[PDB]
Amino acid sequence: PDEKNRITSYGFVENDSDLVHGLLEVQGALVGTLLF
Amino acid sequence: HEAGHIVLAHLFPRFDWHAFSQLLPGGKETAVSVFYPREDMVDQGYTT
Amino acid sequence: KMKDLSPLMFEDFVKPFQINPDDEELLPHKDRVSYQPVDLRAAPLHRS
Amino acid sequence: SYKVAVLGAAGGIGQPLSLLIKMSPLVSTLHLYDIANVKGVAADLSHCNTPSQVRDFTGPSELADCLKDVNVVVIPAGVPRKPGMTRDDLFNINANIVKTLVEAVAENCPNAFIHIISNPVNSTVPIAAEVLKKKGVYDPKKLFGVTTLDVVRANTFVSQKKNLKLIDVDVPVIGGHAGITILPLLSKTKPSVNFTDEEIQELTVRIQNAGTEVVDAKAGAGSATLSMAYAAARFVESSLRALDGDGDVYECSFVESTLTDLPFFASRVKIGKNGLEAVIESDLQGLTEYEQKALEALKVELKASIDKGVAFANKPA
Amino acid sequence: SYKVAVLGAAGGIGQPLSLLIKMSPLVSTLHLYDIANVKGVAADLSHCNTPSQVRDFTGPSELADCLKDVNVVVIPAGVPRKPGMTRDDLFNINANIVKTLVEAVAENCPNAFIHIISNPVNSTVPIAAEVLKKKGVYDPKKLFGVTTLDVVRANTFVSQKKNLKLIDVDVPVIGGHAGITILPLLSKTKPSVNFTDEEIQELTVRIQNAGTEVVDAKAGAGSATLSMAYAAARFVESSLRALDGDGDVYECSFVESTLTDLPFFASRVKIGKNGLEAVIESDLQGLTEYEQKALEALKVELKASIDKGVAFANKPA
Amino acid sequence: IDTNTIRSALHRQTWDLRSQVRSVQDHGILFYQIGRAVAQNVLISNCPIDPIS
Amino acid sequence: PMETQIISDDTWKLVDEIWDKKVEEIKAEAVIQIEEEKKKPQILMATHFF
Amino acid sequence: LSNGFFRSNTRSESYQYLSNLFISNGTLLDRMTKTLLKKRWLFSDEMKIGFM
Repeated sequence: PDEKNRITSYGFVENDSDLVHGLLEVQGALVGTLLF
Repeated sequence: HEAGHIVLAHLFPRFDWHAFSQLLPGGKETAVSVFYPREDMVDQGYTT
Repeated sequence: KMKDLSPLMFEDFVKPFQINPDDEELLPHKDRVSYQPVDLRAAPLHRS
Repeated sequence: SYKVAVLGAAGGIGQPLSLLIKMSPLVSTLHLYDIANVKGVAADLSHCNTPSQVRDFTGPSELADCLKDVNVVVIPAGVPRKPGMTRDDLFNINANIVKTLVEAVAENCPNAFIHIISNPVNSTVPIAAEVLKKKGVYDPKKLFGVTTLDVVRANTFVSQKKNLKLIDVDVPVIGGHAGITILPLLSKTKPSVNFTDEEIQELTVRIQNAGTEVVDAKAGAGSATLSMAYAAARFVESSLRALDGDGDVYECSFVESTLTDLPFFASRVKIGKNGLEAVIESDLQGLTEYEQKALEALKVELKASIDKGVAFANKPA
Repeated sequence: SYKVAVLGAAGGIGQPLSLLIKMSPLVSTLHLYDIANVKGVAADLSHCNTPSQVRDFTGPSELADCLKDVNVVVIPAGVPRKPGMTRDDLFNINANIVKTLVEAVAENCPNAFIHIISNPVNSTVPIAAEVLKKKGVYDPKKLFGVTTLDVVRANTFVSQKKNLKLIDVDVPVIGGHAGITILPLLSKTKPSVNFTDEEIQELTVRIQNAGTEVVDAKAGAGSATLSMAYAAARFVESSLRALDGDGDVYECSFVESTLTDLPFFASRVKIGKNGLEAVIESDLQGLTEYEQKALEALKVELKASIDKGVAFANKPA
Repeated sequence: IDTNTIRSALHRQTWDLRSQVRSVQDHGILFYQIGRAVAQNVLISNCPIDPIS
Repeated sequence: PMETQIISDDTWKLVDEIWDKKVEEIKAEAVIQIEEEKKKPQILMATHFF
Repeated sequence: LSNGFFRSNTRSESYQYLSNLFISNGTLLDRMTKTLLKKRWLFSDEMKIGFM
């Protein structure tokens, strides 16, 4: 579809996005082998 | 303006219910339609 | 009024994608996710 | 802010190579030079709105003024394949051209990066080494053999077969740059993918005979002139990055190294400001039986090629 | 992720233009086409480790399969300059070739961007327009004339003269792409720099005669083959960015515009998703008396060229 | 006390009784929950899994 | 593009090992989960006296 | 903010690995979705049973 069947702005996807963003920020701010 | 709104509302298989449409409501130089979304969309709790 | 006018009907936009409740079948994928990573940056300029 | 001199920039490979060198953010001045038809190439490249200056020199008379302040010497001069003519006469003409060019470089600029392109480079890099030795200015750390075409072809074939992303794929290649001597290290390919035996066999023969495939696909119209320019431009930009002081200039070149009994060998090297800084020692061990027997097969042919080159470079005048 | 088809990618301009198109980060499929010697070009370009795939089609029989799903059509076809050959027979050969190619693209893919490179493009764009009109598939917003080379030459000469840093220097160019009709707008050059009288005179004559300087510098070896490929690649990249949805795609092209009485005119345009979106109307107001009488002088010459083009394009079969 | 008694006791504390019951009319958020639960099961072997409905 | 490869091809092997380990444990524990034969109290633990 | 193009590609590789792992074991989620459509409520013991 032309993206016609997505489920924008509902419950758990926002929490998942916030959790991933927070995890990424925590990982990046504390970098001061695992990572290339 | 109102006729175009009504036409593009009623050109669709599953748009909201068109209650009515009034030109110059109470002397104001404007116009208004009333559309009531279907109950399934309310029960869904999200938008597509 | 448009019942006997036969307008050009729009396609349905909000028809729900649904799974058969008990039809045992491997429903397919394309084979991927559709997300594209955000990487837009021009090449560095000359005289370096 | 470096200076690059292409020796033979009016032939087949020379014009696209100059076109690619001009448009790089590292080159600022460039001497085109060939025995003929170098005025038009410089006139054509003088209109592009890139700040890399273009000057050109015609004939051996101005070759003395061509190699002043030069940091990188590019030598793509050499006649392409012609009808009715064999390996021996091409060896002689290309060898004579590279003798004159490296002798001009040794007379003018001993301290410039030397890139030898003319074919066969397996027996041509030793010629350049010998004619640099004869003047007492031989620097083994500043003389390379452009062998990036095998790496590019290996990456292309591997990413086409295994269906991987083309930028991420890089395949180590050792040996030389003539047919059988090119051994791709398919067991050391990143990203990690498992290969079969038939796939490795077909990839190896395709990599070894891709140049033959192109020269028969052209129906005798010459050799590879766009992929050769691509690989030469990649190696030139890598060498220019090495001159910048960049600490991860890793390439695959045919240089005088002591990994095996052969004096010259193509492998992964790490280039620095002064030229060769290290040679990657992780490539020659860890091989399977396939790469082992392929290496011991190509060793004698590479030795014969290097002996032919060093013997032809030492003939009396 | 777009498809580009080069019609005539085995001539002088075609091979460097195809090589530059291959290195673009937006091309995903490339359809080379020429009457002969296109297998070798595809063999050369099939080994580069770039995810833009390369396919070639030989002969007008397979030209019908060349134009499937093609978004941008590039036409650099046309024989270079030959000794003993006058203007009219050259125009006949190039015009017949472009007429057959425009008939082919009209039959196969009428919703693709059309770029005309064959010289003179002043009398060739009307030929393509009339041929597209004859099939009822003409779109005036999706047919361009490549005159970017004049802009590049103007920028290079102005940055060389005024000692400005060449990256920011852009000079508007109006008229066409043949000699006197090219008028650089030196009074609207950014960055803002003050010019004298004789400097403007010599810069204008140099910009107008840089093409003939190129063709006499080569001593009859052809025309510009690296700068023309540069300008064509720049315009192709800009058109591909226009298809990508960028809202600041501004170029200088020879298109059908009504800013003057002339149907076709080279000026600054803004390209969108559906082709031409806007024409910069402010280019013709604000000129001094020099540019005014230059436009008055070039109008009749451009009108004659366009009339000759339309006259040839409607000749009976 | 068997497994079922503990499960029914846990279900009665972290679940809210509700009238005018309606289920999901678009299958496709079901796959989201299924994938997240499978990933949370196999990968993070020290975290709970709330029931899917 | 400016983006070269990221975290590894080695920690992907680590997470694949974790996935495979948990998958085999689940597969094993879904078959041999219940084998109970008897539970007799040892109210005569003889090693204490005899 | 020179730190916006790094997280995106990391999530891209995470999505690619998740896609590659889910594609091979697609039958597990397919039968499991059929089960969830069949019986309305669902627990982790049913996870471990239906992993086959």
